[PDB]
Amino acid sequence: TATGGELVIRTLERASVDVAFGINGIHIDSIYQAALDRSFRIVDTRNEMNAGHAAEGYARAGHRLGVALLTAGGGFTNAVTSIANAHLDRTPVLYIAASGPLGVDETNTLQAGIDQVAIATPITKWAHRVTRVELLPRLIAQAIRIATHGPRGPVLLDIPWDVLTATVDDALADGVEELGAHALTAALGADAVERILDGLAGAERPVFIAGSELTRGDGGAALRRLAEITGTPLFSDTEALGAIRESPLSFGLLQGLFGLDEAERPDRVVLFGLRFGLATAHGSGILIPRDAAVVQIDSDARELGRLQPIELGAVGDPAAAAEELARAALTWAAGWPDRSRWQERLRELVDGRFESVTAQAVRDDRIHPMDAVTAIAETVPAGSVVVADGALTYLWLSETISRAPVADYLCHGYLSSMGVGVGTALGAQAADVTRPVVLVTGDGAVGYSLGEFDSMVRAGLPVVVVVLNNRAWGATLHAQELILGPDRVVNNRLENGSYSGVARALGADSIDVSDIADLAPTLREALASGRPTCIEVHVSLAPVPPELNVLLGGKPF
Amino acid sequence: TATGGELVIRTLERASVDVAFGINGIHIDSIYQAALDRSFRIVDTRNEMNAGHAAEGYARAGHRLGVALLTAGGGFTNAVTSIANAHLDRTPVLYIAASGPLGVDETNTLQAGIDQVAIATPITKWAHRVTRVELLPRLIAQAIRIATHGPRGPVLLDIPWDVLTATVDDAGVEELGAHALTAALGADAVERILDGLAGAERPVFIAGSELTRGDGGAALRRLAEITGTPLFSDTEALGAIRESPLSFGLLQGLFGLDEAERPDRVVLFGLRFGLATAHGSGILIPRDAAVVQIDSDARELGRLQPIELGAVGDPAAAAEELARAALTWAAGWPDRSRWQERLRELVDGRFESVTAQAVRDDRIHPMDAVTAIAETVPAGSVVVADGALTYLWLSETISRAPVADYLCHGYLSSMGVGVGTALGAQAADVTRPVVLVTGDGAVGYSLGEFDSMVRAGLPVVVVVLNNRAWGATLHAQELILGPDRVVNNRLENGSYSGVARALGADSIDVSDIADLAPTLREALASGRPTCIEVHVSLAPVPPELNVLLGGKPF
Amino acid sequence: TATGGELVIRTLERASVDVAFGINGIHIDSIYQAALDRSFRIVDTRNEMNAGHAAEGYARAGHRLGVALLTAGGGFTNAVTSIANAHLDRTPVLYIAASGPLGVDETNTLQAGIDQVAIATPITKWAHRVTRVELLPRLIAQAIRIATHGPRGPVLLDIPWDVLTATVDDALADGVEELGAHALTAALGADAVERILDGLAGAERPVFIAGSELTRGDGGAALRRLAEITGTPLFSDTEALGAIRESPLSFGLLQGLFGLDEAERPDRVVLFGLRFGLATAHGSGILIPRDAAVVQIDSDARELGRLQPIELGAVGDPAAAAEELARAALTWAAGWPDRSRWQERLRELVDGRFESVTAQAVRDDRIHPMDAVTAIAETVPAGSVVVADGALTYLWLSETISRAPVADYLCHGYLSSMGVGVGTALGAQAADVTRPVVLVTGDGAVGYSLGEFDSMVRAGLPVVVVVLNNRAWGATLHAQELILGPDRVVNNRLENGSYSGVARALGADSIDVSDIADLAPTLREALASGRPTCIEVHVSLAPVPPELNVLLGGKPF
Ligand SMILES: Cc1ncc(C[n+]2csc(CCOP(=O)(O)OP(=O)(O)O)c2C)c(N)n1
Ligand SMILES: Cc1ncc(C[n+]2csc(CCOP(=O)(O)OP(=O)(O)O)c2C)c(N)n1
Ligand SMILES: Cc1ncc(C[n+]2csc(CCOP(=O)(O)OP(=O)(O)O)c2C)c(N)n1
Ligand SMILES: [Mg+2]
Ligand SMILES: [Mg+2]
Ligand SMILES: [Mg+2]
Repeated sequence: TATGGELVIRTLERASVDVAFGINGIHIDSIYQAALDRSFRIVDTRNEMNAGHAAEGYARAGHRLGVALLTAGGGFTNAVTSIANAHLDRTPVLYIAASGPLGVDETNTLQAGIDQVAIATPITKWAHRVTRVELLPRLIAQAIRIATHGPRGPVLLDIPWDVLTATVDDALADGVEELGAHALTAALGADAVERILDGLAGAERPVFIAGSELTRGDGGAALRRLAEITGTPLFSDTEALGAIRESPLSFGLLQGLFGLDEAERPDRVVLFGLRFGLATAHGSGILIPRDAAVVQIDSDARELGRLQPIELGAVGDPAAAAEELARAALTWAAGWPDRSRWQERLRELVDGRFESVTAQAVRDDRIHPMDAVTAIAETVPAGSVVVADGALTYLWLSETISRAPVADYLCHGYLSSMGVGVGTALGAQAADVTRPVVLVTGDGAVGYSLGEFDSMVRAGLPVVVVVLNNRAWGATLHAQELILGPDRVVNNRLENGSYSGVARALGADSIDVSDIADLAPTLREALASGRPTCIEVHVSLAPVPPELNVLLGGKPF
Repeated sequence: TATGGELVIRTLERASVDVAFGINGIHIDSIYQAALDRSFRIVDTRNEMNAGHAAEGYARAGHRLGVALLTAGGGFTNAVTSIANAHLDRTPVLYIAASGPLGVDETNTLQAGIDQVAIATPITKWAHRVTRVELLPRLIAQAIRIATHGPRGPVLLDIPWDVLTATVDDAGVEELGAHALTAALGADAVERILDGLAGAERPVFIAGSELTRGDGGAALRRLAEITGTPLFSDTEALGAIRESPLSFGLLQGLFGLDEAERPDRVVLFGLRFGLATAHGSGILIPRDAAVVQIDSDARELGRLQPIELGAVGDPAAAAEELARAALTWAAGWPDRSRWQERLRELVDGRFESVTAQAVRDDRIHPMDAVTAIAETVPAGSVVVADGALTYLWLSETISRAPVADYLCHGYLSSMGVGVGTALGAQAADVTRPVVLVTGDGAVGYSLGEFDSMVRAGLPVVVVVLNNRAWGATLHAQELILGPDRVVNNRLENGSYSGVARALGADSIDVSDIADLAPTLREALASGRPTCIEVHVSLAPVPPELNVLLGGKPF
Repeated sequence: TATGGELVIRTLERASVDVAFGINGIHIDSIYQAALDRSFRIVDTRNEMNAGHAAEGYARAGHRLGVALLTAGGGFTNAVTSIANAHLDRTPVLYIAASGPLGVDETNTLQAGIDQVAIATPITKWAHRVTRVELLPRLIAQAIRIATHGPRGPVLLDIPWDVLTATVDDALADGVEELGAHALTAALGADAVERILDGLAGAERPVFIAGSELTRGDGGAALRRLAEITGTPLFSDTEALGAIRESPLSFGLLQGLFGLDEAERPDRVVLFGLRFGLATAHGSGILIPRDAAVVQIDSDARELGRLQPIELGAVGDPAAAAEELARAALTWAAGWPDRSRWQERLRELVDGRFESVTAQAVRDDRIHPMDAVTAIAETVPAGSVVVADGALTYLWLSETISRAPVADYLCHGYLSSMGVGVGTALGAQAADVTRPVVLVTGDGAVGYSLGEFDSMVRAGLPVVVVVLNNRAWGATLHAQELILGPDRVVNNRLENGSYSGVARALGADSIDVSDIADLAPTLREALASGRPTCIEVHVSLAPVPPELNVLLGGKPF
């Protein structure tokens, strides 16, 4: 005999997921009971929203599938933001949601009567209800197959309460369904590889830019090797920063491409799983020039040439493309030109921007955000996972995070939902309890999930939560003040409360840092503690980060 | 010329809503700028989830329309729980959600690419996106008309960013819900219902949420007093019936009558067969009884039990028509005092028996805490209930409290809705007292709203009964599966009083039942947001927890 | 200045679509007005249902994108069956549907108040509403990109009337958006190709089976070559029959694999864009053995191992795989084993089945269906397009269609929606007016769209509609009689009406065939006429096609 919950855990075991995140409820308890016997670990949270965000962070940091367990009704609805965030971010998460019993369907009963699949459908690759317990292993396998393959994304499986508690015979409990984990991925053809490498060799000022989809299929090694073989500068968005960071050819976030002169602009750009959008300054061309020869490799043809003309488009796996290109570039008969002058100009461009912003900083009595984020970047150990939340907070960190020796940098996606950081950091920590996890967040955002400090305490997850407190919803205040004037700032000031105070009351290490000098030592000690820590950093609200201009009007200086 | 933000505030003003709840964002700012110029009040929160819940409580306590302002993307999605809660609870809330700019539609831009209307459609009476700025007054009025008329429910209007910032010429007035006539009982129907009532041996009235919407209870109390019929209700309807001497409190009190004493006629005023009625089991409303059901949705008539007569009309208007005719009823009304005395003996006997059977340990008994709270709340105050075991225990004492409105869990039963609900309920009337009775697990959802209350001057008294666990879920595991099977339900960490203090609120801990009532009294007199952490015992099983699990409450 | 209708016609021109199908209305009329000026051809039909099916058939026979134009309200809703059909069949059709004006939204006006995007969403790859006329070129290009790349499928674009009638600058018309026509497709990697060929050479009894996604790409030449190099028997489902037919290694429909002995069953199977489903007898193994080594190439990982365990899975374009595999197979160092004995046994099985089923025919007064479809198969010209409708009709045609020299055989997909044939052939005919198009349909199915005889006459589309008239809803009648008994036959008999009479009244050539000897001569003359023709063949109801037993559960024999 096997219950439906047993069937769920067994399939999750076969998929090699060690942790799931949820809040217990009677509808979903059969999964928890199975996890107790099979000694599968479920980390409970204080909001189901952060249970989903934890699965996201677990997936993003672990380079694995993430699983969230949601009970019926409000258990599901509280997770919708995480589903939406994973949807836009191309993140592989499986959401398991209990539902009302089918046998008493339409009885106005507890936590029932909500079409959870319909709510989830617009923001999932697949949302389906499992109506029979025997279907459970096969349908979860299909869900995982969909979620884990490009473009990655969330899947919702709704399992009614009486389907979860129903039983099947041990024979069906043991048959093996296809998880696609060893399925061969869309690679670049021989003819395509020669065309791409040919144009690259012919370029005067070529650049590679990587995106999330390159990371989700361990394309980092291949892309770095290809960049190093060809000597092409490597850029990326936040989701791929860890994939490119190790390469000497790495130049960090692609926002650094701004500022080149008219002749200096890149003539050829090869995109590895990056979409035209917020990260590229849309099709404006300030980062990726419209007159440049753009080579786009993405798993969804809807992205090819979306906002900008592209010279060549490939509908394939960006990770496999890098490997195929790296292999052929090694034995490339013509050899590769010396791009040292091009590389040096970009290094002067990127390093100049860091230097100029630091020089231009105007200091008041409170800590300058540029000084704070420089402190954090210079202190985080090699191989660290850094999570970024808050708006002005993450915009400032974007100037220094490229210098940090990070395994993964988890920042805001297209949804740009403030508050996702704490839950995300929690799940990233559950990926490796040994590895350091630092969350840099704003004072407004951290308020979304204050109770999650208790979850980290009870689960033993030593995230260091660095709160840059400007005493406001910062960027929203800036938008009002800069665009409409200082008379128009309204409903954005947060001049109350101690976040270190809240975290301490919830059992975590808590410290305040009003002095820039005390930041780096305090962070160093926080990492050594092996304890959940909140560092409240009192910073100035006034400084406008360079990237803040881009989003309102570009032209950042 | 007026911006779309101005048009929203203009219609909200004509709709007679003075407070809105949201978190500001760049997409929705046109509304905030209009509110600043118009001196319209927007209360900011720490989570858009509680911005939505504030609108529900503002609506539920205020007997008015509630309005939530949600910015694009995560702003909207964070409120989905509130929409779903209002959906099942039949609560009139207008959710206004910004969206991406239409001019840069499908550009992978900020907070965009989400079909907010499709996401909201299954849990709203109406979900629609406004594509042109000129349509705003007419479409908002349509939304309000839908939201405010029976059965009440949430409506979502999605307004793209470039629609909000667009302008129109100043040149009319659109029809909102108010002054519409509602479905009353016909003259023939009134006589048939009243005729059967006079003939009844043991008649009972039960009121539901839809009676409260529309000020039904004044009429319902009179009719119960005129006919001498015992008056019952669910939690949303408790305040409507509470004042009547014919009131017997929450309808769970009907359990326990013997087979002959069992009620013979039941008239439902806007209450649905469901969790509140123990579905069609008959333990509260007997299946053998002649049931007369008055609801606005024919899908509700006889859903789980046979009904003798069903009317699709407005329950508030039904009470008025019936009360008028009962006053001049030629035959007169029989003396039900023996039946009422039996019911009073039943209800009060239960309160006393539960108090007697209490097993006390070193920590505060949950029955003692809610008895203290009920006897301490001022008259006409709003009491909000969250947590599972917490609200289930409160169900035994809340009827005796002199409460204006009792805001408890609906069918969604989503733990965490309490704080936002209480915050918005307080914004309805800042002077009148609001007490939230919540569990330790539930209050963790919205801990940061203590900061919102401080900045907004909303003096909610948050009473946290702390059992150091997600209580009812632990009980379900322990009672059904055994004590070895309890897993993922224990919360033996943290000080919620400590958390509130760090956010600027009044904070106190209560370890002895003797100090509870005095402490609550100061908190109410303080005029400050207050958190009272009451350390209570986890073990005692509230009687209603068995009904949720399996019939038989004792 | 350009109207929105001009923009839509201009993009369709760039996508190289010469024909679109619709029914005129005031809402969508600007597209018709722009097409009149630009000499873009719109074929009107008698039902929007067949306007959609015409776009499907045009796309399937034409190996191109199909476009259907629907006016607001009922115009859109009448096409829903066609959208669902393309959805399950993986057919690339772009549906452009007008809607009510945004300026009079929610005014209870004509043909308005219907959420056409919401209705289409469950049955489309993308369903979207165009709110501003400026977005028109970019959104259509995105729509086309989604529709044309694997897995192909339908896309719905909703354009409000007042957006269509709105105007934009000429410069906006000049800019070119990406139609993905030269985007490169997911190919097999060098490592991947080596693994597959290695297993193929080692196989004792390998088979290739092709599916719809091989034909949407140009994989037939590469697949036939690969089959010829390696000597591997080639099979397919109906949508790929035309892709394999030319090869001497082709053995026709994959249903012909049934009946081999346990030792004889294939040990290795390579699937090229075919899904486990109705075409494969699900995961039953009667066609594709469950213990066989299966290599599956599909565009969606949700299909990999859906109903059967697979040895190897590739998420790529099946057409590109055939090309990569064919190139390496040619120069395969080991060479290829002599599969002569395996080929002879398969030919013995396939040809033996044809002779046996014909031999087993018991004839009554009316024409036997096996003789009728044998005549049709033996008479249709080379390079002909055959469309199949009706139930028992298409099941019988399955026994002979493999022998017909057809360029494309358009038969029922998973939807199995009776009535699609007439519209499909109409659009299939519009692809190439010179090429012959023969539709073999049942009496019930042809009743769905009798008025399209008027469309074929007026448009000059000379479809030959052969109606196999059993005077009943055949397969449903058989299901009642076979499972429940002859007394339980109810609501399935159609003993009335002359379909030849109807076609004649609508201006088509009409002939009745009561004697099998006249069938082939009549078809030859009808094909030579160059006029729309209806041939009503009075056929026997009694004979049960072998495949009907499989559709019901049991074996073919
Ligand atoms: C869920 C959600 N609500 C509202 C917004 C709008 N918004 C963008 S930035 C910002 C301010 C964030 O303040 P804080 O977390 O203190 O960070 P800071 O900008 O001050 O560094 C807000 C409210 C959003 N992005 N997401
Ligand atoms: C949103 C949501 N998540 C989870 C549940 C499942 N659930 C029912 S009761 C309960 C425990 C509530 O704990 P607390 O608020 O401390 O109240 P107590 O039962 O301890 O009195 C939980 C998690 C739910 N009903 N709603
Ligand atoms: C749209 C649709 N409606 C109904 C059916 C059910 N159905 C399956 S076969 C069949 C009979 C078809 O009769 P006819 O077209 O005369 O072909 P025959 O089986 O007689 O050869 C019917 C009604 C269907 N498959 N599709
Ligand atoms: Mg801040
Ligand atoms: Mg509790
Ligand atoms: Mg027939």
